[PDB]
Amino acid sequence: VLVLFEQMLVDMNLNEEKQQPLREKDIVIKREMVSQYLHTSSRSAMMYIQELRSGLRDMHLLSCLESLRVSLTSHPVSWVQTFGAEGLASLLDILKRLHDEKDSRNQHEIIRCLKAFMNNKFGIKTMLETEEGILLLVRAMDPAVPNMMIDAAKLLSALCILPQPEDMNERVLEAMTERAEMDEVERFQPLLDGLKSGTSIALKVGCLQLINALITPAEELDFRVHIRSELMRLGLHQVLQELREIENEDMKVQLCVFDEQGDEDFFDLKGRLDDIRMEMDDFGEVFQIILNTVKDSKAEPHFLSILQHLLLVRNDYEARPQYYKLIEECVSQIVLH
Amino acid sequence: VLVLFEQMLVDMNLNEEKQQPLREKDIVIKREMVSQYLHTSSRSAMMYIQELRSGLRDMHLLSCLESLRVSLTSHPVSWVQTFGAEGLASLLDILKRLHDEKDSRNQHEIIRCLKAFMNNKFGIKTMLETEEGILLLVRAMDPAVPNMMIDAAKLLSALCILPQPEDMNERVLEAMTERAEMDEVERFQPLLDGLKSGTSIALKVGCLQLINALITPAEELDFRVHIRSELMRLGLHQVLQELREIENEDMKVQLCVFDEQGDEDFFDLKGRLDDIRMEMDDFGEVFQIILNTVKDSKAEPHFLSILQHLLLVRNDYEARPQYYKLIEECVSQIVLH
Amino acid sequence: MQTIKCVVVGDGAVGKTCLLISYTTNKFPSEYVPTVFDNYAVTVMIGGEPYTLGLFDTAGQEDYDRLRPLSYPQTDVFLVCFSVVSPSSFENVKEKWVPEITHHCPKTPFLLVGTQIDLRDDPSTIEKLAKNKQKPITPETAEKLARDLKAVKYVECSALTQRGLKNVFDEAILAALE
Amino acid sequence: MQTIKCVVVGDGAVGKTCLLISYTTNKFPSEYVPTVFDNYAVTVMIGGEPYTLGLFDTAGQEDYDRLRPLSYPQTDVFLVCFSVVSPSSFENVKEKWVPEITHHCPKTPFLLVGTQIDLRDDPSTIEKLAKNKQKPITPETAEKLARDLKAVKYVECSALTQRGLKNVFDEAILAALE
Ligand SMILES: Nc1nc2c(ncn2[C@@H]2O[C@H](COP(=O)(O)OP(=O)(O)NP(=O)(O)O)[C@@H](O)[C@H]2O)c(=O)[nH]1
Ligand SMILES: Nc1nc2c(ncn2[C@@H]2O[C@H](COP(=O)(O)OP(=O)(O)NP(=O)(O)O)[C@@H](O)[C@H]2O)c(=O)[nH]1
Ligand SMILES: [Mg+2]
Ligand SMILES: [Mg+2]
Repeated sequence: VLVLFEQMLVDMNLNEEKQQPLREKDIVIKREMVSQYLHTSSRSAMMYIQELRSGLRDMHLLSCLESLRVSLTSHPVSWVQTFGAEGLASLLDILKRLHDEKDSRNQHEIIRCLKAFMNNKFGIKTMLETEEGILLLVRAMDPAVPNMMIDAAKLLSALCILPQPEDMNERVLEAMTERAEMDEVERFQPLLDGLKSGTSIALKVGCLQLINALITPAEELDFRVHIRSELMRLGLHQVLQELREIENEDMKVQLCVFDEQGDEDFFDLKGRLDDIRMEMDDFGEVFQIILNTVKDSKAEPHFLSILQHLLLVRNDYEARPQYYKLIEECVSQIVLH
Repeated sequence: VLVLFEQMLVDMNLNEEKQQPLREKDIVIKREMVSQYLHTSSRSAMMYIQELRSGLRDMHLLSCLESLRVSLTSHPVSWVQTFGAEGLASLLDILKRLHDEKDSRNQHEIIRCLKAFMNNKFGIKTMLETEEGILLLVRAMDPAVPNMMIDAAKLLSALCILPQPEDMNERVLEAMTERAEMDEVERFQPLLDGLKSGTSIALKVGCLQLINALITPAEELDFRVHIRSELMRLGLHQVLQELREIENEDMKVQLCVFDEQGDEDFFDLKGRLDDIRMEMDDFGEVFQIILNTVKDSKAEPHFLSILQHLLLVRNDYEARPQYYKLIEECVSQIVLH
Repeated sequence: MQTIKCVVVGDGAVGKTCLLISYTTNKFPSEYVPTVFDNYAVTVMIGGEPYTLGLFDTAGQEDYDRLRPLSYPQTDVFLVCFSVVSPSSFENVKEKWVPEITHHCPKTPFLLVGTQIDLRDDPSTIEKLAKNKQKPITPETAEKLARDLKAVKYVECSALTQRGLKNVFDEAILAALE
Repeated sequence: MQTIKCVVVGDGAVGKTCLLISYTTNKFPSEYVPTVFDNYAVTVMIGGEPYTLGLFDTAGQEDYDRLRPLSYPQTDVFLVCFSVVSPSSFENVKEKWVPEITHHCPKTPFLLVGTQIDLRDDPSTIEKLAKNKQKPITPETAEKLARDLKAVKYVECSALTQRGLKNVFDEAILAALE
């Protein structure tokens, strides 16, 4: 009698909170709802896959996509089920096609579809099972198309948060390396271009959110400092002064998460430096660590190059102590933010 | 007959070019000039020293200073002579008094006096012979008082250019260290605050001019890179992107001098790194240089600290090669701009 | 009971419920309670003849996106609402609302309804918008959007003062009767 | 020869020489040549009586700062010039020029003279200024500076059109005759 009501609620993608005022409506209203739920079960998912494979272009593609988005947003989760992997696949093929040919509205609309597709358990699962799903999301982070970036970013941020499949932040980062190494640009460059003054606050908030989401779930302090200093190198420190200014409640929460994490990481890494300074108090000690630990490693060529860079100043120079004191400050700010 | 004309021209502080149209005026005009030159030789310099020692304050000080400035600007260089060391001393004592008591107009006006005082040989000589002259000029570089800074900066810039006393750029820098170590701030901070967007273009132009003037006369490549990277550390690189934008003929000439010098210095220092990379191709070689050259030096504590900072990352970390590759890039940009 | 079925949609805090309460009860609820779905009913005399209007209030929240379409079957007229002091809601008339009702109910007419019209000249509201580089939607901007999205027409009201409120629903009946 | 001695000062390229050439010869020199010092002379009839005016042109350049004061002895009136389309020259009337003539000739009167007044409505000139966040000096701003610096009065002219040009010198005679 109320059994078909229980499934309706689940099929409308509502949590226990959002179900509550619906569970209180009297049997009379509940009975009319289930009927108009059974009636609403517009063209089918099959027709959309049909069209997505039918070579739509510009304006005609957009209409289709706008119409798919509504379906993915407004129909029961079960309709989304019918769309499923098959529909996601063809939806992702078009996204690729669009990248392979010099509308950003068509690109944006597929992401709007993706957003609706992923607001439910099934949607996220199916997206995670794709080979090219997360890369295509990363590639949609165009600072030239702010609204698409915000949408891509927000979805990407929700994936990093995911405990269920392990190391989702590493899966996102992986995808960001992949798009960087095809675009021939720095992997975190879009994130920083999004934070430039002139961009919208919503985009700024999105970028920091993703930055935070990449760093937060990381348990290893080396990982956190590693990506943070990769950020810092592309000038994050200075753009961060700018954002510390703008009076927005959403930006302040994201700066706050970032600063709290950078502080705790500073503390830990400073503790590591106090320890190294207690034990390895002279060159012999320090040289042994390099020979044991860095020499014959994959790290050898880079560490050697740092050493070499430190020796371009002449022995004669009357101010090398001072120079090296300045370099030390620079290296220090790089390693310890 | 024309003998008193020759001295008049010298007494009016005119170069050969600016004398030229005056030498062509017929004897009739020349004869009237020398007379009205002999007549113009207003209160004396002695009265000004009197007042400068008489404890003038606020508005009453300003009037006096405004009146001294006109004298120093409009009267023959010989009047400036009469003012001389004695007048400069009392003029510099007041500047100190003003620093020792929490008007920036009074400060600005003394610099305006100093500007007129120094547009002639005698003025520069006398200023150079002061113990506190150049420091007081450096201290007048307040980003809060843009016009005074421009005036101070420009005078300071002309001193660095001076070949006659050797190492004037080092004398200015010395003074900038002295004011930094009493103000408890970075020595180049005012120069950079002056380059912030929001400041006037004239101030921006002034700051780069001084920066250039400090670096240009330096013959030693280590000195040039030394102060340049001290600049870079305080964020010169990023503010330099900003100035590369603003369409001003005066800014473009100063950026141009800076860039041309930074390029030539890059070339040289890269040549030094290519050489180190040929000879010192492994750790043993490099360690010997450190033991011979850095160990037991004044440079030991700082170099050791850089080494230690490079060893905070764990041996275990699965991405240390990558991390060290990133640190290498950072160190590289610090050493080689 | 058969009625002229009129469904009301638009962003949250646009003023739909107030518009309905204010019109049908002549009272303005001070408290804000986000609506899931509610029914209202009114009788309007047109030339000495009773016309009966069934008013369906829907949720502005995205959380009930999948619930809303239950209000849509056999709709005779839609009111697509935006607040004239929220450019955000005005944009969603175009990106979200019109394409949503179009999808479920193609070729059933709709009115573009501007709400909270009393706050259009409120200096406190105007400055809040200006700090965000935004401004109120003028009637003439709204009329342009109406013609572009093929709405029947643009109407506007304040639920607080009731200015233009009766006209909204008189115009809704007319649109549904065509 | 005794005359009403009138000395003209102001920044370079403010239009002093042109103002003098234009007034005394009715011609406008097209070429610009920075002046060291030049003498001019005119006769003005006031109520059927000849009045003779000795006009001393001075250098606007800072390089002749120490030469200029040779023009100053026994001056009866100064004209302190600025271009209404150069806020820079307007400021130097206050920081440089008035304190300079005051110093050498205290209690000899002076007029504030606005020049190049034909370019005040030139759009090309206005936009060039606006790009620098600057604007022309309005007559009312100039009149305020005149009262503050204790000038006799503010007069303005274009040397190119000769608009207001005769008045400058009629007013200079009057100031010198008081
Ligand atoms: N000044 C003014 N405020 C109004 C007007 N109409 C509504 N409001 C204010 O807008 C707020 C939200 O109104 P409400 O009708 O509940 O919005 P809603 O569109 O139903 N929201 P939801 O879709 O989430 O239920 C209330 O706090 C109310 O005071 C109006 O005409 N003028
Ligand atoms: N449009 C316009 N241009 C003018 C006017 N008066 C002068 N100019 C222009 O301004 C320029 C400089 O004029 P000039 O009289 O030589 O200036 P100055 O003040 O004597 N300069 P200096 O002190 O260095 O001799 C000339 O190119 C001239 O064409 C005017 O009334 N209108
Ligand atoms: Mg409501
Ligand atoms: Mg001239």
